[PDB]
Amino acid sequence: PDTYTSAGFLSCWYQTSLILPPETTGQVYLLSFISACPDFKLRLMKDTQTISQTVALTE
Amino acid sequence: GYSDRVQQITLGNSTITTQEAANAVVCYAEWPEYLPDVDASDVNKTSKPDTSVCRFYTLDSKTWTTGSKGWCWKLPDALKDMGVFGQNMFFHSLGRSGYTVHVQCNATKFHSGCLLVVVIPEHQLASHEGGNVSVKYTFTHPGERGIDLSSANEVGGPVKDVLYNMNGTLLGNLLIFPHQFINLRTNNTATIVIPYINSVPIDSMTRHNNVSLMVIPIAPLTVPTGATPSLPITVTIAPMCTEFSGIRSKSIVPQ
Amino acid sequence: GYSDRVQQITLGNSTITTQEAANAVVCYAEWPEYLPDVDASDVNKTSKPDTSVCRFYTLDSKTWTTGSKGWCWKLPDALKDMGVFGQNMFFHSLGRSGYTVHVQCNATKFHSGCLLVVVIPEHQLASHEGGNVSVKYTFTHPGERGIDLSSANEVGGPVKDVLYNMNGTLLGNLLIFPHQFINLRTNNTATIVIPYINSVPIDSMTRHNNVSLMVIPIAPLTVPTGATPSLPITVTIAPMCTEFSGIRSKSIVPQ
Amino acid sequence: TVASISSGPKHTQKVPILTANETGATMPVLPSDSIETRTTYMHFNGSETDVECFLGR
Amino acid sequence: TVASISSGPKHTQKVPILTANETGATMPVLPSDSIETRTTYMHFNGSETDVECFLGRAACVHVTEIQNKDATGIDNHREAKLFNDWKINLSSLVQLRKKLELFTYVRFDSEYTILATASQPDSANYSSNLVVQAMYVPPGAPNPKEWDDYTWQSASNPSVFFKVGDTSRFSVPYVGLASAYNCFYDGYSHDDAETQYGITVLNHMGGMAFRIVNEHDEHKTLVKIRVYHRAKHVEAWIPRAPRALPYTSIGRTNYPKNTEPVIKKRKGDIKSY
Amino acid sequence: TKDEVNSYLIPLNANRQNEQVFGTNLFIGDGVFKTTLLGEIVQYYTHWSGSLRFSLMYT
Amino acid sequence: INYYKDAASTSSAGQSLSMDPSKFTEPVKDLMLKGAPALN
Amino acid sequence: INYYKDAASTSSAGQSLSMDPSKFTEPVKDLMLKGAPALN
Ligand SMILES: Cc1cc(CCCCCCCOc2ccc(C3=N[C@@H](C)CO3)cc2)on1
Repeated sequence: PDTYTSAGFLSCWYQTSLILPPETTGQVYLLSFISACPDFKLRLMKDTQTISQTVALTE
Repeated sequence: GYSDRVQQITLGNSTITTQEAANAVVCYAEWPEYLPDVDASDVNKTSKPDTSVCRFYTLDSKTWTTGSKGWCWKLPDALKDMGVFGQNMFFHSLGRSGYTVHVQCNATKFHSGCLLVVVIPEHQLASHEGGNVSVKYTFTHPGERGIDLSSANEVGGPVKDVLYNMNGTLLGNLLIFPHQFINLRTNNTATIVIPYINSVPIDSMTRHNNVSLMVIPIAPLTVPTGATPSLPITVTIAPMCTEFSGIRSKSIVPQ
Repeated sequence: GYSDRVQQITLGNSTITTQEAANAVVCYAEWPEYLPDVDASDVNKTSKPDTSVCRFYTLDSKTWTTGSKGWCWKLPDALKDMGVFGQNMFFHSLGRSGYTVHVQCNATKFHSGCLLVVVIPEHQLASHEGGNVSVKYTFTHPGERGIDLSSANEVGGPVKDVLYNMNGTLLGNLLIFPHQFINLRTNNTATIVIPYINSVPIDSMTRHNNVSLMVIPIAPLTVPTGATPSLPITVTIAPMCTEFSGIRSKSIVPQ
Repeated sequence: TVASISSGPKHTQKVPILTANETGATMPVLPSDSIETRTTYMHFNGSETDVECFLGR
Repeated sequence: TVASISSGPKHTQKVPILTANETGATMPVLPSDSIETRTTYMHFNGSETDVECFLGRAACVHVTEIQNKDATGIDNHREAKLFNDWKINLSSLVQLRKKLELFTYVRFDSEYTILATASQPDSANYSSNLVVQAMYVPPGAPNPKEWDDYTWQSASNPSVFFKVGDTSRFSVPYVGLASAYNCFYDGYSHDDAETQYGITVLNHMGGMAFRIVNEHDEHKTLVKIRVYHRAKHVEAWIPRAPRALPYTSIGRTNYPKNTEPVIKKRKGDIKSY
Repeated sequence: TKDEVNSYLIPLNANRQNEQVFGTNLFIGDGVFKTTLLGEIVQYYTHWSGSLRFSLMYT
Repeated sequence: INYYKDAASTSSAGQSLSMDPSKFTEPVKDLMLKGAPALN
Repeated sequence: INYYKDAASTSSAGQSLSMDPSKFTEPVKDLMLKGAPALN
């Protein structure tokens, strides 16, 4: 997360509204995915904050 | 596997997809185009903001209920406040535009109801007072709110009687104007492309509206048993081929 | 009978005539041009309002008096409120522009005085506090008013010391930047054409100003005997080849 | 190499943005399928994401 | 190449020495426009004034220090200089800074040389031989907490190990996010009312971490790191006025208050020699 | 409050009009994005550029 | 001979031998000839 | 120039410059065309 370098926001709203058929009830869910377009570039490799350790593992 | 039924309209930085369309109407079989020189009069070069004005603005939603009489929006008024379209509008002396109108209303296979979506070129409204009472400015410039035909007569406002189209003609004959129906059982959207229609090559965008879009329930909404008795209707509209000319100080309009 | 001396610049719907010019400077010998694809990064089609934004805006006038220290305007800030240029500015995510700057000051053959008119690409100001005090936003975004180098230090504002260009360099060396003098005895206007200069192809128009225009009296104004001791200086500026991209909701900026 | 081609308004019966993810595919949708784009080039090869590079230090 | 051509008496209507400086030009006047000259050749190319040459020699950009000592009971390694760290930057020391800020945007590859020497200010039997390990910790990657964290594994982050007394040398491509590095930036990172002004926000380069790999001996050893930077493949745009007042901060243009007159006052008149 | 299959589900309510379904900023290296494969790889690099593809499947 | 694969690793660049002060010394819009009057 | 006899002793390999995501992004049995309906 850099400010200068920030990319925007993504939001989603009802355009009209969800309508369930009779005999049906409750919440429905959306699943959401993310992937990169063929457009994409990544550069300057470094270490991930996503993994660390405190002592060497053993068998 | 193309159906008349599924469609995508991409205009500017905005896209609409419908999976339950009923073709689309192009008024008088003509598609919006810019103003040719042979038809030009004002000597000013015009400004064509392109993608910053020719995108889709979704007006605030309406609620169709069993008592609804119908709603009416005027163009370019309805868009007088949308993004840069609106700014351009108040800032140039003259402007010209065509539009893509997409009216949306989805339900389920147990609902019934049918809306008429029609575009009327030069819809001069009538005063409910009769005689030669005029319809004040503000009343014919409702903005994005549009006019609600089931609202009460107001003073200086137009008549809101539906069997008479707000002008002394019968609802039944509105079908002579470019229009499309939304029949819950068939359809879920209506799309009409409006070419610029006027008796002058370019005009003022504030003193004269050149089309009213009208959505009118005709077969009443009927929801399945113990369903909520109402559906929202949404109108999204995109200026297309817009041109502005005679830039200056920025109009100040009543109210 | 063409002289270096008389000139006409017509841009959009506005024209300037000077009968006492001293040639014109084109920064770094390059004339403003649009953004080529080979240099492009953002995939968005850009908007080129053309004649509605590329016309001449005359900022409010200044008054040169014997005590004046000099004035400083930032671009695109100075124009943040001019007509549709400004609207476009607040409404798109990114924009890019070059300008024609025309500074005007006429007197008579008995007056003396000489102003330096200079354009500084990336003029990062200094805090008068020293150390690593920053210069708050509002202070570097004076708008059409510009900064008055003879006004008092304020808190969070920049230093206004002229022998140091507001940054730790000497007034005498400002001549390495595109500039032109207005010497009452010679000249009555200064005109500089500014091409877009940045390290990125397009940028934000609100978080970063890319040039400061500076008008600085160097040989003090000297009026004829019993003349009023002051002259007005007027600055008129026109965006040229402007492009906006990434349209949306409309930025909200401090103060 | 182009990173984006130029593309303008669309009003079709051919909708590349509606798909069925249940199929297991990730359909190759691009900016130009849903907004109007301008040409831009990649200027990049993806050199430093090669697995030889990733595991090679 | 001729440096001067031969030129003789003149009595013309064509006066190259009268100009109008108000125009902003510096008219290319030569000795031969106003005196009688003889031919002479240049004998010179201007080789050593090329910007590649001007910015191309190593300059000291940073001096830091770390020590090798028993970390037993140290609650804050960083604080004990058990491993210092440096917020990479190129304006902390001023000789090179004034040189770079003669330009607005600059683009170049860097060649770093790192010299490390040891000091043993208090009684030691000997000089130990320590290996330094300098890591590149770009922004977004775990930054070391103790002098022997998992971080130092540096499995994806370039690191060099060299001996104290020796020198390490490697070269990093131009890592800027834009097309050039901004030597100046009259902007903010966003339209915030209180965000910092300057380039501090733009020159986000991350930091570089040094440590000794050796465990501790009985005495303590001070290791002082000097980083040198040489620009190679230089490209510079838009010349600016040279820096006149002293510097106060990395990344702001600010000068000190009650500074002294920078122009030398004459000892005598305007008329004095 | 603890990782659950449920944080993959965006709920939808019948009959709401005009309202907002979800919101997020686009810091692909943090927040919602961070554990996704995209987020997870982006974190091995310092810089990214390119288009993202965000899709929603209705259930 | 480059011993290394990447371009950053090569030695210093070689003299521009470009040299054109006119963008700085004569950025005027209408060309000025030395010897002709400055202002006509 | 390799100075050594065995292949393991040579430096890093050189960029695949292979790149074909379709085994991962579109392993469907019947080909899907973008723009045509997903399910017919
Ligand atoms: C081991 C090991 C250690 C390293 C360090 C990698 C180098 C990263 C630094 C990148 C260059 O940093 C800068 C910072 C600032 C500027 C600059 N600031 C302005 C005044 C001008 O230039 C230029 C380069 O790599 N491997």
